[PDB]
This record gives sequence, C-alpha cells and structure tokens, in this order.
Amino acid sequence: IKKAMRKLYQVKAVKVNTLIRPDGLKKAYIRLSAAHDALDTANKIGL
Amino acid sequence: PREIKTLKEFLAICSRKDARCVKVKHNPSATKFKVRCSRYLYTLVVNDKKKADKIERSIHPSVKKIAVTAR
Amino acid sequence: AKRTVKMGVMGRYGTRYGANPRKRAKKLEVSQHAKHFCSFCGKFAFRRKAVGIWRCDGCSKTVAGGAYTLSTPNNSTVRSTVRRLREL
Amino acid sequence: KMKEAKDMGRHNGVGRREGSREARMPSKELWMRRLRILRRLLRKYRADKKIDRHVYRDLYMRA
Amino acid sequence: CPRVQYRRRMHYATRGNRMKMVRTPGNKLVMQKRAKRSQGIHTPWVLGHKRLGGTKALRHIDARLASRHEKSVSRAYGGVLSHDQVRDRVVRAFLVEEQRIVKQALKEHSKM
Amino acid sequence: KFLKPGKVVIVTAGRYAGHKAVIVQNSDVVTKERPYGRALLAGIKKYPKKVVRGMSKQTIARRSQVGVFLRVVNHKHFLPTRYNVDMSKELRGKINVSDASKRSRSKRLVRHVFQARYNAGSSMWFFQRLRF
Amino acid sequence: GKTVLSCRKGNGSVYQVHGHKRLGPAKLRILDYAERHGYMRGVVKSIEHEAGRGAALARVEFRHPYKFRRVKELMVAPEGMFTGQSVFCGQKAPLAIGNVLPLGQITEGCIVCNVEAKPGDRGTLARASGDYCIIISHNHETGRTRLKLPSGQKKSVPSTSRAMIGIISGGGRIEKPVLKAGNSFYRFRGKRNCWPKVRGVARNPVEHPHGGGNHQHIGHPSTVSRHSPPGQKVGLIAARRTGRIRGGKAVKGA
RNA sequence: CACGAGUUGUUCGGAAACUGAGCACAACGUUAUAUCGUUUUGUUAGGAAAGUGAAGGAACUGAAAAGGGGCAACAGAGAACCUGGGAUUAUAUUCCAAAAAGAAAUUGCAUGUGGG
RNA sequence: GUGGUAAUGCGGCCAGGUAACAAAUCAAUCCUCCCACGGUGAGCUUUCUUUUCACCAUAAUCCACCUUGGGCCUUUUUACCGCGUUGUUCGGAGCGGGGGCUCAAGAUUGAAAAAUGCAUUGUGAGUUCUGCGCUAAAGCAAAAACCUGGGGU
RNA sequence: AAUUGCCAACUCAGAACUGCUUACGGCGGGGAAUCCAACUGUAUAAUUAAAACAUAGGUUUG
Ligand SMILES: [K+]
Ligand SMILES: [Mg+2]
Ligand SMILES: [Mg+2]
Ligand SMILES: [Mg+2]
Ligand SMILES: [Mg+2]
Ligand SMILES: [Mg+2]
Ligand SMILES: [Mg+2]
Ligand SMILES: [Mg+2]
Ligand SMILES: [Mg+2]
Ligand code: NA
Ligand code: NA
Ligand code: NA
Ligand code: NA
Ligand code: NA
Ligand code: NA
Ligand code: NA
Ligand SMILES: [Zn+2]
Repeated sequence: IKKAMRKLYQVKAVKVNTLIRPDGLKKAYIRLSAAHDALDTANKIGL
Repeated sequence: PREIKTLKEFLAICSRKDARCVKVKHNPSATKFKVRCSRYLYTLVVNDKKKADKIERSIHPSVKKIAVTAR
Repeated sequence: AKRTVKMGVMGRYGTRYGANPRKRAKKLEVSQHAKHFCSFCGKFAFRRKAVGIWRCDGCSKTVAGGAYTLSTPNNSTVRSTVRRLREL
Repeated sequence: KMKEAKDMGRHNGVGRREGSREARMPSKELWMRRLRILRRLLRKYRADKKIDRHVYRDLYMRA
Repeated sequence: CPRVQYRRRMHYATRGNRMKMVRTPGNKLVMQKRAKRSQGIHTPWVLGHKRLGGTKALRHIDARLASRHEKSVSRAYGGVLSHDQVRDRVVRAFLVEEQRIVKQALKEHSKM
Repeated sequence: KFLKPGKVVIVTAGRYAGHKAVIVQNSDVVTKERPYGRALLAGIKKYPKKVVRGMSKQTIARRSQVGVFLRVVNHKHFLPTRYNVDMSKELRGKINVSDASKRSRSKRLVRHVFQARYNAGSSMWFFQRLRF
Repeated sequence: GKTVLSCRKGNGSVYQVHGHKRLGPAKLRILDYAERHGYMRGVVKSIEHEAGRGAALARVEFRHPYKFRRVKELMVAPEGMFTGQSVFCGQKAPLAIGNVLPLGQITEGCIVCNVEAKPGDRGTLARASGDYCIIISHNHETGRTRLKLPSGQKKSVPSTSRAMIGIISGGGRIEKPVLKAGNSFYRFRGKRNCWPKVRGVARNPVEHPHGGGNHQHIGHPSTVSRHSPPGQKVGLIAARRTGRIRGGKAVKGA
C-alpha cells in the first residue's frame, strides 16, 4: 500500500493502519509526511 | 533518560550530530537543560542562577533552543 | 499431662475402625514415623520419604529398605552370610 | 461517639458478647505475644550483662 | 471504593497471570502484570541441589542479555560446582593417582 | 607436612584452585597484618601444551611457552606433595616482593627459571597438568 | 444376554494401565562383550519411588563401552543399596549386595533377586517387594542351576543367566491393614481401573451367569470346566479342590 | 421498521515456533473388498528413509552425524510498552506529529568510533 | 584476560543448570479501610455543633548506594553444655564472639516529572504476589528455547 | 537503670448507683427402649434414598 501510494500520487506515507470491514472490504488510514499537505492532495484527487 | 554529571560531557553531547533540540526548564531553584538525542534524553541540572544564565546565553550553534512552558 | 490412656497416635481415628485393626496398624505407624540409626555419621537421622526410601539429612544420603522400618529381619541373614563368605 | 464510649469500656458486657471467647480474642495470639515479650527481655538482659549464659539458658527453658 | 478489570485479554488467575494494583498519576487504579521469577543457578540435583554463591537468578531474556560475571565465578567449574565440591575433587584426584602409581610400581618390581 | 622451600604443592582454594606451585619462602610466625601461617608460592597459571612431530619450530616455541604467578597464600589453602623442584639460596634471595617493581622483576626472574627448567627437561610431573 | 465384564476388559478401552507418571521399564544391563568377558563398574546416583509400584528404583550410571558418553540404567533396588555405592556387573565380579553375576559363579545356598529366566532376558523373576530366590544346586554336566521360586516351585535355568545378590526392597508392605475405602481408592488410582468390585449375584441375568432370582444365590455349582467358552468361565476355574484347607498347604500351579 | 455511519497494533490474543492425554500419513501386513490393523514402555519399516560444515585449487564437490513426515493446549510452557489527552455520535496499553503529550524496550541489516 | 589468604571483584563433542511444579504455620512490600494533624471547596445553622461531607495523585524504564532473611569465609576454639523458633532442632562433619564475601526482597537519593492530573504526612486493622528451601500401600508432567562449564579448535 | 520522661492498641476482671412492659434479627427440644445395617460414601434424570449397592476385614480358585 505504501509503494502504490507513492507511485500513484507523488507523496510519502509514514504510517498505514488497516482494518477489514464487517461488510468484507479492507480500509486503510494513510498518514502523509509533514512535507506534504493532505488537503492539497485531496484537492488534486478531487475530493 | 540519563543524567549528565559534568559541563564538558554536556557540551560533547550537545555537539553530537544527533542532538535534535535543547529544551530549557526554569524551576524555582535550579535550571535543567534537556538534550533530545536519538535514543535518550540527557538532562543536566544546574544550581547557580548566574552559571545557568552563562550557559544559556553561551553558544551551542546549529541546535534549536526551546523554552519549556505550560501550553 | 497424658492425653490418651492407650490409644496413642491412632487417636485421630475416633471410634471408627475396630480395636484390633487399630492396634495392629499402630505398631507400623509408630515405626514408620520414628527416627532410625545411621551407621555412617553414627546418630539417629534416618527418616522415611516414601514406601521404601529412607533419607539421612546429616550425611546427605538415601537408602533402600523396608516398608515401615529401615531394615527387615530377613536382610540380617544376607549380610551375615556375605560377610562370612568374604572373610573366608 | 460510640467508639469513645467503648474505649472507656461501656458496651462490652456479658449480655452483649455473641461469639465465643476464642473467636473474640484467640489464645494463640496471646501466647505468641507473651512468649515474644519474655524472650526479648531475656535477650536484653544478657546483652546488658545482668545475667550470664548459665542463668539465661535456664530461664529460656522455663519461659 | 473502586474496582478493577483485566487489561491483557486473559481473564484467569493462574500462576502465570498474576497482577498487582497500581495508582497512576491521573488518580486511577489499574492492573499491571507481575513478571514470573526463577529459582536461580543450582548445584546438581544428585549432589544436594544448593543455590550457588556469586550467581544471580535471571529469567530467559535477562540471562541472555546479561554478562558472564552475573552467572559464573572465576574458579574452576564456575557456576556448576561449589568451592567445597571443587576442593574435594582436587584432593581425590591427586590421592587416587598416587595410589595407582604406587600399586603399579610395586607390581612391576615384584615381576622384575 | 614439612613445608620447606623447594617443595611442590597443589592449590585448593581461590581462582587458581587445582594448579601446581613451589614453596619459595615459608613463614610460620603470625603477625598483625597476616594472623596465619603462610608461604610465598611460585605457581604456573599456563601449562606448556603438547607438541607432536611434523610441527614447525615457530608453533613449537609458541606452544612450549609457560606462565607463572607469585602470591602469598594461607597454609590451609594448598596441599603438599612429596615432589621437589630445586631452588638455590641465591635464587631465593633474588626473589622478593615489596612493591609493584620488585614484584614484576621477581615474576620475570621466576618465569625465566621455569622456562629454563622445562627446556632442560627436569621435573616433568611439575609441568604436567592435573586433570580432575 | 449381554457381554460379561471379564470379556469387556479384553478390549482394554478404559481398562488400560495409568502410566503417565511412570519412569519406564526396569531392566538389567544388556548382555554384551564386556559383561561376558570381564566386569563393569557403575555408581548409584539416586533412589526413587514410581507410582503404582511397591519397591524402590535405582538409577545407576555406567560408561559407554564404545563411545565417549555416559549411560544411565534403571533397575529394581535390593534392600541395603545407598547412593554413592559402586556396583559391579560381569564375570569377574565380587560377592556383595547389589552385584550382578552369573548363576554358575554364585555359590549354592545363596539368596538372589532379579533373576533371568533365559540368558539376556534382562530379569523376570523375583521382582516384587520382598521376594527372592534360593539357589539349590549346580550341575556342571548339563550346565544348569535349580532354584526355589517365591511361590515354592522349583525351576531349572541355564547357568549363564545372571542374577543380583540380595532381597528386593519394600518388604512387609502387606502387613498393614488398610482400614478405609479411600486408601484403596488411592492405591488403585496409580494402577488401573478395577475397583470397586460388584458381585455377580448382585447383577442381573442379562449380564452375568450368577445373576437373577428372588433370593441372592447361584443355582448351579460354581466350579467350571477348563474348556468352557469365554462368558461361561466365571467362578472357580478348573478347581481341583474347594473349602477351607485342614493340614499343610500345598503349592498352587501347574 | 427506514436511511446513513462505525472496529486503526513492531510490543495486546493467535499463527510463525514447545510438548501432553492422544490421532494416524508413509512403509509393511491382512482382506473377494481398504472405507482394516500396527504406528512413544525411545519411538516407523526384511529396514539402502542423513543432500551439507569446513572446503581447496564461485559456484560446484563430498567427510562426519542409528532410529520417516506431521498434527493435537485463545486457562499448561512461551511472550520486547507504559502513563497523559479538551482524543469519537459510536474505537482505543491500537488514535495524538517535530516541542511527535511524550518516555522506553526489542529484532534484522548496514555505517562510523574505540578496543583488538 | 586480570585482582583478593579466602568466601569470591572486575574487564563438532561431553557434563550440569533454568524452564519445572504439594500442604500448613508465622511474617514483609503493594493495595483497601480506619484514626490523628494541617490546607482547599461545599452542607446544617429557631437552638447546639473549634462541626458534617468530599479532595489533597505520581506509570513503565533507568542511576548511585541502609535494613532483615538465608548460604558461606578468615580468626579466637565449645567439656554436654551452649544457640535458636509460635511450632515438631542445631553443634569438633565446627556452637558462640570479632572482621568480612555473596544471594533474595525491600528502603533511600536522583533522571523521567510538572511541562502532567485535580479544584499532607504520620499511626492501627485486612488482604494478595513474596519469604520462611525444597494424608501417603497417594510422594509433586514433559519439551522447545536459553545459561554455565570441561576439552579441543 | 529495681529510675525518669513520651506514646499506642484493645481485651478481661471487680464495685457503687440506677432501670425493665423480659421487648430487632439470627440461633439444638429432651429422655427410656426394640428391629436392621458396623461406620463416611453411592443409588431408579420425571411416583421407591432403604434394611439395597460399595467398603475395610475373612476365605477359596487358576
Ligand atoms: K490406515
Ligand atoms: Mg490489525
Ligand atoms: Mg437387583
Ligand atoms: Mg433492523
Ligand atoms: Mg498460556
Ligand atoms: Mg503477544
Ligand atoms: Mg464501548
Ligand atoms: Mg499456613
Ligand atoms: Mg448404612
Ligand atoms: Na490451642
Ligand atoms: Na445367562
Ligand atoms: Na445374601
Ligand atoms: Na448367596
Ligand atoms: Na504422545
Ligand atoms: Na502445535
Ligand atoms: Na425417582
Ligand atoms: Zn548418617
């Protein structure tokens, strides 16, 4: 997940926490390094 | 956390390339200089106010200084 | 003072198993909880640790013999014969 | 208030006792207290050299 | 008065799951696990099984990460036998070898 | 026993338990510093190893080296044997311990004498190790 | 009817021995070259008690004949054995309590234990608490020895089978009355599932040949034949005689 | 009942990686028939069940080691982390960001220093 | 590798040890409850009450280094008498006195740590882990993993 | 020192005065005999808990 995060969006992830949901899907919480703004990345993604 | 016994040793530690920052705590009696190195926190306890001010105003370049206050 | 007239260590059974069986078990119980003589170390130091195991805390030693006593009467004949044959 | 009264000894009579004498104050505790007191006194006297070893041993046995 | 709960997902009071009560700087009472202990380094069981002088009783990771002084002594058989056992073995070795030499020399002198 | 200088003893207590030594100097009069009878002992803390044929002279010497110690020991802490190693009055006079310098010099002299004796080939039992 | 209990026990389902706490089979040394042509010396290390057995067991340490190693054996202790004792096994052994020697070398009239029936069996006779054999005679022509077994019968064995000198330890055990059902409970908890014992006359006809009736009785003689099928062979089996014996007691056995 | 949400771990529990009462794959035997039996009292099987250390002149090659492979304990053995939070609507010894609120312990591989 | 008379400081193979194991009695630390002194807030107050209630906290991980319970060393040697427990015992196979080495559990000083939390610092009782070393014809599971030594290398 | 101070924790015993409407809860009725089984135990889940079964002790058989 870290490698894919870096490849898809040119950002660096310092932590990934994962859980599998009661409906069967897997969800990840990805924290970016302080050199990157998650708000800027979210705007680029289109959130 | 480890405690330093001498000013020379404290100066060497503060000059160590891994020393990230130096925090200064002003107690009603003594002054504590806490150096955050990579693995440990080193604290030097100084009793004399004049000596403590001399060290604080002295030069420890390239290391950030933090004044510990209640936030 | 004396605490029982004749029913000694067997006084823990109450009135419960018959006079003759208690009298028969008393001798073996007394001998099994007694302290026996140690030929080495020359003193009374042997104590039972299980049905045939006797242990002397002075010399730090364990000996095999007897269920409720250190030496059976049958073994005396064996030791006497062995010593005599060795003497010959 | 009742505790001060009972410290003066007011509500601990025959008609108020409900448990056995040994339940209220066991005898083994009394014996251990007494014997330890006596042994402490004997040791102090022997140390202060009021009595000798010969007298001490006899008193230690009779206690 | 306050009452406490288990915190480490095992809820049985066995000899390995022992707990102690602690009051924290935040003024609450919690449960903390009590570590298991060891009996220490001993003399061989057939020779008496006595605790050896100069050695420490350390558990698994502590024994792995400690230094040699803690678990041994500078004498011979350090950390295995005691001083009296070592002395007895030394004397027995010397005396037995002397008896053997004398007996063999006597046999050879009778032969020749 | 009869503790004379030149006799061979076996240490039974302490770090050097089981090693062999020679009585350099005996003294049976108690003092305030040492309230016991004692002797000065010159033992060997490193026995010469075993040498077989087909060995280079370098390794032969390296494995024929020996090492010594010089200490004062209580009478109870060694056992006396019937063997002897010759010690002269001149050698005993040259041996002494009163400071670090004197101790080191005496130790070097004792080691040299022992190496000479082992090379000469006398007193083989003294240089064999005790297996226990 | 249904299966009888003595036949149910032959499947050995819940009727097998309780052996988790046992230490292993007790046996003499292996009959090898050193024992056949000389002697070996061992030292007694410890004396222990094993659940379900009345005698003591001894741990004896030897040296491996061929490798650099130590070998520990487990035998049944004779009476008098102590820790630190030296034990000799083989041909050239002396005569003392605990030594293992051939029967041809043991003198006539001696008391032995742990006897081998066939050379190499590692001991099968006289192994319970206070038992022993007696050597009766030697016969140098055929190389056989006659003994008196603990039961009173006489048996001839080859002179090459080994035996140990002395008497087994733990004697006098059955002289103490038990007095309680709890004591029997604890005695059999270390052996096997065989206690308590119900009576055939107290069972029902579907279960036992003796069960049933308006009074508790056996309707037929309780002496049964040697050729009876399993399930019919309950009672006194192939008895030669019954009742209380008046006079001398003979030996029992074939 | 309808719609929308919620479970975050180098260290907690398990597995990776122990053995127990026990089970039964291989091998062998038996059966018209394997869908049967033996298989821990050191211990398969008439039974050739070991596949790599050091080597020397970068991988290959082969000496020494009797007794085949595996499972069975979320209460036995084993097991490197603790507090504070104004941090949720619902999770937390799992979340908190450069003054990490913070302070530690431990594993693998590398780099400098000192000693050797 | 190296100090101390010593107990014992400090820088393939083979043999042992830890893991590893009952009851009772008596007695610590932690925690809980109570009492006595103070400080802060609230309640009662026709009358009485120097009063009633609540609170006054300190995690892991680390430095330096006194008690009381075992084992031992050295010195002076014990006349069937001496030592010791609530309790069933110990002594020329080494009692007691002087001086020491070591282990287990606690205490203290400090770093953490006030920068946090909330709106003091002394007694008595009860309870755990711990220590007091280790019924029975019933006598206290095993292995991995790890530790130390003997040798050779 | 067989003397002086300072302090804790509760228990037992004795006395004078005074009162009862016998007043929470909790807590064995006792004695003399006969039958059976020695005793503690087990045991027909859902009409039988016993004098039945077990037991220690005794004897016989292979
Ligand atoms: K099968
Ligand atoms: Mg997860
Ligand atoms: Mg019926
Ligand atoms: Mg619904
Ligand atoms: Mg577990
Ligand atoms: Mg875990
Ligand atoms: Mg919740
Ligand atoms: Mg108790
Ligand atoms: Mg009845
Ligand atoms: Na009493
Ligand atoms: Na029938
Ligand atoms: Na009947
Ligand atoms: Na009948
Ligand atoms: Na198994
Ligand atoms: Na498993
Ligand atoms: Na019924
Ligand atoms: Zn003895």
